[PDB]
Amino acid sequence: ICVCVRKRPLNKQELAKKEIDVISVPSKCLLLVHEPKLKVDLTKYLENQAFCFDFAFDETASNEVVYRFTARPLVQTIFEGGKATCFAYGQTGSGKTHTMGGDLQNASKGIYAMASRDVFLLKNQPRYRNLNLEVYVTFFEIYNGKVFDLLNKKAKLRVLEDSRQQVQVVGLQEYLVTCADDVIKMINMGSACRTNSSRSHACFQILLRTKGRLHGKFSLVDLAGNERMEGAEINKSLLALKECIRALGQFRESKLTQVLRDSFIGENSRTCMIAMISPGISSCEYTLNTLRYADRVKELS
Amino acid sequence: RECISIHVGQAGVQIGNACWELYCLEHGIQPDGQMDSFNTFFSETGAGKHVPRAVFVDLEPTVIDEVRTGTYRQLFHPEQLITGKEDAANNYARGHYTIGKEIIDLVLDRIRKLADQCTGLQGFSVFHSFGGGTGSGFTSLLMERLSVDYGKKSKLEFSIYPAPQVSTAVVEPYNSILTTHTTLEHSDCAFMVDNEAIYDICRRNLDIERPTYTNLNRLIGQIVSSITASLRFDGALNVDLTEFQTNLVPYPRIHFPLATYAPVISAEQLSVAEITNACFEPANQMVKCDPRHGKYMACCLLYRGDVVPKDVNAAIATIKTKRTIQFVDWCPTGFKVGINYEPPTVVPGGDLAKVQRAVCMLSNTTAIAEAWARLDHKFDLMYAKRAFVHWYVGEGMEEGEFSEAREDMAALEKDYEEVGV
Amino acid sequence: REIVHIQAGQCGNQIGAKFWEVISDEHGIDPTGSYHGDSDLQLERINVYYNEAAGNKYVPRAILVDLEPGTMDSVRSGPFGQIFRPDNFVFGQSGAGNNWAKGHYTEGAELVDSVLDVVRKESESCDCLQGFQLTHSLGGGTGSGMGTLLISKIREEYPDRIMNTFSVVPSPKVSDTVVEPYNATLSVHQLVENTDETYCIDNEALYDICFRTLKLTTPTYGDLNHLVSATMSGVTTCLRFPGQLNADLRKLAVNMVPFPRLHFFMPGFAPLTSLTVPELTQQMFDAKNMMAACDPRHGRYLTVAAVFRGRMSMKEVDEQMLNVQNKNSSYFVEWIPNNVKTAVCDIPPRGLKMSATFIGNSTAIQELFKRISEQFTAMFRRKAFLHWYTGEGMDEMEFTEAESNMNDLVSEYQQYQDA
Ligand SMILES: Nc1nc2c(ncn2[C@@H]2O[C@H](COP(=O)(O)OP(=O)(O)OP(=O)(O)O)[C@@H](O)[C@H]2O)c(=O)[nH]1
Ligand SMILES: Nc1ncnc2c1ncn2[C@@H]1O[C@H](COP(=O)(O)OP(=O)(O)NP(=O)(O)O)[C@@H](O)[C@H]1O
Ligand SMILES: COc1cc2c(c(OC)c1OC)-c1ccc(OC)c(=O)cc1[C@@H](NC(=O)CS)CC2
Ligand SMILES: Nc1nc2c(ncn2[C@@H]2O[C@H](COP(=O)(O)OP(=O)(O)O)[C@@H](O)[C@H]2O)c(=O)[nH]1
Ligand SMILES: [Mg+2]
Ligand SMILES: [Mg+2]
Repeated sequence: ICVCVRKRPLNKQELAKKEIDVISVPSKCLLLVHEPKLKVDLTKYLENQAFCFDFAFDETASNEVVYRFTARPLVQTIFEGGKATCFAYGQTGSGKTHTMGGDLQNASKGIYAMASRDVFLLKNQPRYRNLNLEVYVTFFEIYNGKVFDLLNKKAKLRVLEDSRQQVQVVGLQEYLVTCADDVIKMINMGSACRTNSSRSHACFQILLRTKGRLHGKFSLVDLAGNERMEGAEINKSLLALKECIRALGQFRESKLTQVLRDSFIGENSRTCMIAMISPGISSCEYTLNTLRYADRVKELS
Repeated sequence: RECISIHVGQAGVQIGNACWELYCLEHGIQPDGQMDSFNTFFSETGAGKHVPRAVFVDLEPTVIDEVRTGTYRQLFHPEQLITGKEDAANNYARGHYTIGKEIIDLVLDRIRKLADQCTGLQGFSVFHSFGGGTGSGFTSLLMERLSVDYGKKSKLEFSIYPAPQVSTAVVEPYNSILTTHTTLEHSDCAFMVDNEAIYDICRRNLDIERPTYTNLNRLIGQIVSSITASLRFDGALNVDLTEFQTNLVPYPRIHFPLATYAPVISAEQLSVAEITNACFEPANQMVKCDPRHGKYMACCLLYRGDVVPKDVNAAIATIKTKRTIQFVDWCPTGFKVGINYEPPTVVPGGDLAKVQRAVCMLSNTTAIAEAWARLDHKFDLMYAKRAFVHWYVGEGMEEGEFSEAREDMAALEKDYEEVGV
Repeated sequence: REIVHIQAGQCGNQIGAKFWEVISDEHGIDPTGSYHGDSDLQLERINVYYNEAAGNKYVPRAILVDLEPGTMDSVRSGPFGQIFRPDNFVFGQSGAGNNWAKGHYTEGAELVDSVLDVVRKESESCDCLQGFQLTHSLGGGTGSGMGTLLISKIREEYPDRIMNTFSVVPSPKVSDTVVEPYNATLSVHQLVENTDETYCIDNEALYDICFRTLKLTTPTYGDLNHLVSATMSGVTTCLRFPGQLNADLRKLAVNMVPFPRLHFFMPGFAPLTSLTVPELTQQMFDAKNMMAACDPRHGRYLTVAAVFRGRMSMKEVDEQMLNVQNKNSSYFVEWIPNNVKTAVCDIPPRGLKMSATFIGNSTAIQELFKRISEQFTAMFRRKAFLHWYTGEGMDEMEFTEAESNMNDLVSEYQQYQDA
């Protein structure tokens, strides 16, 4: 388990509204929140809080830099026959989709793409050549306990779970890719018909297969905002996610954790959590909420 | 000039039901109808009747229905009694959003129907429960909107802080924290009443093994009477709201003054010096805690009955000689003393007797924050596991609003402690 | 504010029939006629359980469902047979089942609409509908399979209001079918998803109470129903009677169920068979007196709700009620504050001068789910009698999908014996 935080810069709208930037990342593992506060007598002061992560990225960090220290180290895990998961977590507008899917739009500039790029590079390496693996991709979203295939026109799928308890998503479409350009075509397609704005869970998968068997799988997840009572399903999934990840380094189930169940139960499984933060003073309470959730996640490492 | 009373939800309703009855007895208004000064609270309607300037709202009939039943039935207008069929369910999220929305427009409009026959209104006195369905939810929403329709006009809340024994609900602490957050930037001054403190006073004093609501309310009635009184009689103590609060709250952070009632003694004369002496006694407070610990940043003495200042003075002198004065650094030594010659009338079949003279003492101490802690702990500890949160997310609330609210209570508890020397 | 009562499948029908005639005499109601009894209270909230028709008459807001006539005509020519509204009965005629599938798909679906369309009449007649409560068995099928269906179809037409059930979970002793575990598991899954509160009346527990502590040799379905029937009156008292609480039944839910997964209550009664107070509590908190085969010891209580009955001083009750969660203060989860609430009402039940009943959301209930999942995976292992369902249209993996959901429920309850 690896936990990171990424601060996005203030955008045009926020700068125009003269939003104050209350986030500092003085080192590669330290993030500071300059929380505005008032004493009882109305005196203004700062309660500067400190959080430490495996990696803390500032507003000047590009997606490639973020990718290098988060999902990149997990690709090898699937070639070694494991199951990896990378989650983008945070408030609405914090940068989750921008990081995983591309800037906004541009698939190539996102983690899904970059990860794919390294998967093709590794499979062609001598240590793996003799694996004779085939690369497959899937893209689906979870909305109100329902699974929808984004590569099969939002087709609603069924999720079943025997007694042995493994889960299976009936009908999910797996597409064969042999080139990064292939993957970029499936990402554009999927993102084009996704339910920008959260409301769902996005999950783009990269599977490795050899002979009827699954060699390894990497599930990249673009979570829904963490901050119409569907927020109950979102909060239950996030609560469920936390306990599943913590159970990895040692419920009250939800769809998300049910579908990704097999990626937390194995002994050869790794995960990375990236906490996105919007730097504005107006989002300070949302930030603290994101950071404290993150603390408890890494708390199991 | 004028003055609207609003009672929302069971506790709110029943409390007011009992202090609108002490009001009548004080001003001698035979339930039926008739008998300025008395005008601060009543509107001389028809060529007989006297009727209150109040509005009662609950999200189920039940409570209000008993009002349109027992005598006093005639006392109000049918309109000032709003009722709502579907219950609040016991969760702010319902009262503030789901079930409230539906009745807010009808209440909001009627209270404005009341304020319309008031040449220069003053503000609203609002009575509601802390935890409790619509007491927390609807109240919060009312206040938000009252602030929109009535800019200046002050808002004085009379809140009921919940206590384990006079039965609460498991989720109570959530509700309390929740309302007190939204509601805080919109009230001017609020009077908290600990149900444990009143249950307590009814035991040590009235000597009731099983204190009823109807038993508690009667006592609360009295505390409230003594609080308003000043601005009902009229030329006496705390005249025209404003100068009431300008006296207790030094900081915008809505400060909740601590109330202490004088001599409570069962039916079936106490010295002026003695009742004052009983005012600086923890066992007689309105919110269980103790100021021999914290500090005072504004003291108030509100007497009623036969009293000359000559004594009130010598009682204060000796009340400081062998006592825990403990006044705070940057603030005089208050003691805005107010005497209201009009004697303390009590309910006829009541449990308390007529008394020659009674005191009130409203103090804004830092030790009142000891109650903001007792609540946070309960909340914090349940929230540690999303204990019941899902019922709120269910009506359409954000898990964030739970953080964002406790987040303020963390802050308030800081401010309170920060005022110390 | 007002509740309708669905009652389906041989067990359910019999169980509820005793419930009805038991509360009816509590309120003082004749086989048809109205009031008769020097009491006055009764009538306040008689509203809640009785839609009242022509002239005096009281007629309960009850819907009767089954997939074979017999059981229904057992009621009609029985206790308070004349009391229920005639076209409120919904006959089945065709094969019963005693196989879930039949009741939740084939012979079930067949009826559903004709019942749903009668609950729809009762509901829309209600001045302000509170929710539904249904009685049925989890084993067998004409109510464990149609029932779980009926409810799957009530939510959808009524997401709004809440779903309440009294479900008899079956055992290896005192059972008519080898398949019960299949029928049971198949429903448990359904209940978890579409109900707000479910009371577990374990028949294993039930039998134990009659013979293990009541000298009653051959336990009829009779003196056994007498237990459930008395328990059910105890559990509803506060919503049908005074002016202490009022009981939104939603308030009851919001307050008893901390976690979404509808948590199942194990009930318990005070005196029994067909009382000092300290003597009454000591008993109402005893395993030997729970309505479900469990033992709160092997597990903590999430929240507890107790309701006394009869002329007695609360001064003593509040005192004893504190004295239980003290001599046993380790068994009450400490992460939920005042998690044990007690209500007292002063109108004595049948016989009994004093009485108490108990509702408990306890992680020990885990024990019960585990033991039915024990005979399930113990049969579905080498696919047992399974071909009886395969045949009615079901899929093989709809069994694993149920089993899997169910074990989680165990793996969750066992997760909350935390700190
Ligand atoms: N002092 C006092 N407290 C009361 C009274 N009635 C209820 N309470 C308290 O109020 C809190 C519960 O508030 P409720 O009035 O029942 O809640 P509500 O939503 O406003 O009313 P309902 O719609 O009936 O649920 C608890 O703290 C109770 O102890 C009363 O008459 N006097
Ligand atoms: N590091 C970054 N640099 C520049 N722009 C960014 C960055 N991160 C996010 N943005 C922009 O800010 C917005 C937030 O994007 P995304 O669309 O990334 O949010 P979420 O996905 O954070 N939001 P939501 O779907 O509401 O939960 C978009 O308009 C992005 O283009
Ligand atoms: C069906 O009628 C019932 C309805 C309710 C309650 C209950 O249990 C005592 C019932 O009896 C079974 C109830 C329950 C639970 C609580 O927490 C465990 C609570 O605090 C409170 C309660 C009951 N309310 C009170 O005790 C208010 S002072 C109201 C909801
Ligand atoms: N206590 C109670 N349980 C019963 C009764 N009848 C049956 N049961 C239990 O419930 C299970 C199924 O009940 P049954 O009515 O035959 O199923 P149906 O076809 O759905 O009506 C059986 O396995 C028994 O354990 C009853 O009369 N009272
Ligand atoms: Mg997004
Ligand atoms: Mg309420």
